[PDB]
Amino acid sequence: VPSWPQILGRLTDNRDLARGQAAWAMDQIMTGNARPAQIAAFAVAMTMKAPTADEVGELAGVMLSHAHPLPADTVPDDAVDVVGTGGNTVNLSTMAAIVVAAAGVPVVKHGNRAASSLSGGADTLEALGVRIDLGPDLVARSLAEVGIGFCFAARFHPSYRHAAAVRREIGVPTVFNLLGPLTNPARPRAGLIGCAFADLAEVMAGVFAARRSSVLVVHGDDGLDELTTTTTSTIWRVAAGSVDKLTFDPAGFGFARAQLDQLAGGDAQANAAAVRAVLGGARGPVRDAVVLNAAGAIVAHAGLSSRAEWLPAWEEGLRRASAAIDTGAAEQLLARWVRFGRQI
Amino acid sequence: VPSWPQILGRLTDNRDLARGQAAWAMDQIMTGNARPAQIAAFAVAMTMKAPTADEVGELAGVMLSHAHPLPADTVPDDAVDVVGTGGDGVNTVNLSTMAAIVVAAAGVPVVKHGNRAASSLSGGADTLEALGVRIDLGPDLVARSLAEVGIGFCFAARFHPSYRHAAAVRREIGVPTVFNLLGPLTNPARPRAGLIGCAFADLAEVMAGVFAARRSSVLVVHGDDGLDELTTTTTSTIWRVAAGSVDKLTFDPAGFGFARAQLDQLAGGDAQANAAAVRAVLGGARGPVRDAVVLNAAGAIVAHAGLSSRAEWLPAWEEGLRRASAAIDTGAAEQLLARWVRFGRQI
Ligand SMILES: O=P(O)(O)OC[C@H]1O[C@H](OP(=O)(O)OP(=O)(O)O)[C@H](O)[C@@H]1O
Ligand SMILES: O=P(O)(O)OC[C@H]1O[C@H](OP(=O)(O)OP(=O)(O)O)[C@H](O)[C@@H]1O
Ligand SMILES: [Mg+2]
Ligand SMILES: [Mg+2]
Repeated sequence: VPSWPQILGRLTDNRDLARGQAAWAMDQIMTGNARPAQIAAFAVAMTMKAPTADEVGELAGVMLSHAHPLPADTVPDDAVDVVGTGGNTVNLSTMAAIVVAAAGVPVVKHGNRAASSLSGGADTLEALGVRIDLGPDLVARSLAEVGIGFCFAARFHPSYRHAAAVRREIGVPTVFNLLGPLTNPARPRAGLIGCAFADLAEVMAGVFAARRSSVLVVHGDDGLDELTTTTTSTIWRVAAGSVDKLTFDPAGFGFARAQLDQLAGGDAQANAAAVRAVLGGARGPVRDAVVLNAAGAIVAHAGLSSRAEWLPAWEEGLRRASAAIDTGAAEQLLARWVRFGRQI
Repeated sequence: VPSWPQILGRLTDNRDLARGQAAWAMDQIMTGNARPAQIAAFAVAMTMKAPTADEVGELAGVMLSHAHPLPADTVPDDAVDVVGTGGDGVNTVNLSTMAAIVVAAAGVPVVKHGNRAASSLSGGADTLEALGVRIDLGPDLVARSLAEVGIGFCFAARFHPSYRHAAAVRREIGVPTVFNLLGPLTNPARPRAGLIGCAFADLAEVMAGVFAARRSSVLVVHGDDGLDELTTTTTSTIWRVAAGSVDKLTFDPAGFGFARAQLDQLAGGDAQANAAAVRAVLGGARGPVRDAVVLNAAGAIVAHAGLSSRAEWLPAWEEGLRRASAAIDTGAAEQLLARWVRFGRQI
């Protein structure tokens, strides 16, 4: 017997929800039955009552149960995501994704256009000439032909639009900011997942563990929702349904310390210029961070196998990410991705 | 540069607002400039952070600054309110309403404030209508009622038309929020004294702080059974507000010879049932309902007495109980309700 008064009442009492309550709430939102006030109340209360992995998993599962799927047998078993919660990072994630795909690891990303001038995943890709708004059959064909696909959230999650509007109206991060990485409709089993919210990274890791994903959930100790080069990073390594928390230092692999002012994401047009520069062989702090993050995604991919060893997996990941840039394979993959969109 | 992201961000970080921020928010809400999502976010966030008296006082201040006032010099300086937050989840008779009539009949001017029920079968305003009292009079006529009858009723929707945006969000989300505190703090006649019920034990102290800041003489009451009234089934917690300060007491009616009642004996019904119960009490029916009415009327009289620095607690209660009982026993309360009904029918 579920209801808003009951569910919101329980959250304002600072109590974890009973099993299925988060799911009921998200289903109401997804079926268009929740008024904007109810959506907003739920998002704030869930946020101020620290969400648990069970609750966030319930929200993401309901969202996925409403999403358009990709066609049967079109997503490889070892596809990876590279994505962060933001709250930015999109330049790094996007470049790293292209590098990973160029290395031979299939990548399927998922995202929105940004509400600000600060680019979303989608905005930077469009600036580079990639057609981001394609239907399931064409994303599958992209993945097969180019090695990478992008699922536009507005297209694959049409029932989420009311929630999206509420989030923009309240304008501050909530539990819904966690769901991007957890609601990729291609359902990749691996990924490098950035989380800006240090206290919630462990929660996201828990959700991925329940799904038997091989993921590195990463939080830069300088706040970045990516593996940073300015200092150490905290990694929640997810494999075989378990989570190990680690401190990671890229200097151990010979990466120079950089400054934060050098790495943050900006608008889509500037992100686009930075992509072209890095993929064209420009050296410096941005390249290093892209390489490190690409390697991280390759390591997560390697973890799909029970016989993967941490330090050797990192060394291979770094070699592969560097080579994908240095040979021009990453630059050529982007060009082939642009051409894909222009040829139907 | 105040904004919703700023204010909501601060509340969701579990931080108290800066001075002026709650006021800014409430003012956006009252002028129709707040989206429903923003209203609901604000109400919920503030509730979970734990509102301060400064914050709640700002909200109520903004409401009062937008309300229709009564004409100048028409509200006596010692007028009292008898009103509560509601939301106690018990279907009780309209104890504040019955106590208000008794208090007015004892000679203390009363200006009540209210709406038609949120989640009981019958609110104070619904029960008054069923008795034949006109609830929806304007400022001039409320002031005239106060002068001619000794009591007036300010219909919350009539006096706070701009609250409609907040009210609708409250109804949509259902859960109690800080907004549930505002009714008793926003009587448009601005009485300086009152017996104020609070269903939410954790927020009563906050309400008491708001009244202390305005230099009101108020008893903020929470029955330890959960009632937003002085109860007869058990003890009540009272936050006594006098001289700009608050002190917390526990009140036991056994100390004044009241027998313990059971909660189901104070149960009410629809507006006709509760109207019938008002008629029975004013007519001299003895029993648990009368006891609770007499106790609550006495509490409002004690609050009124506290407008003087000289008032002492136990003498005040004894006087209040004598006055409340006499007002019923002499027929003064029954006659005042009749005179109130007649006043309204004569336009
Ligand atoms: O606010 P939203 O539209 O929901 O998007 C949140 C994040 O998702 C995208 O990141 P990306 O996928 O590039 O990962 P990254 O942030 O780790 O670069 C976008 O650039 C934001 O950083
Ligand atoms: O939920 P709302 O519509 O905001 O109203 C809250 C309370 O206001 C009235 O109480 P009051 O103490 O004035 O009257 P009663 O005790 O006589 O019922 C009403 O009867 C509710 O109890
Ligand atoms: Mg009451
Ligand atoms: Mg009550």
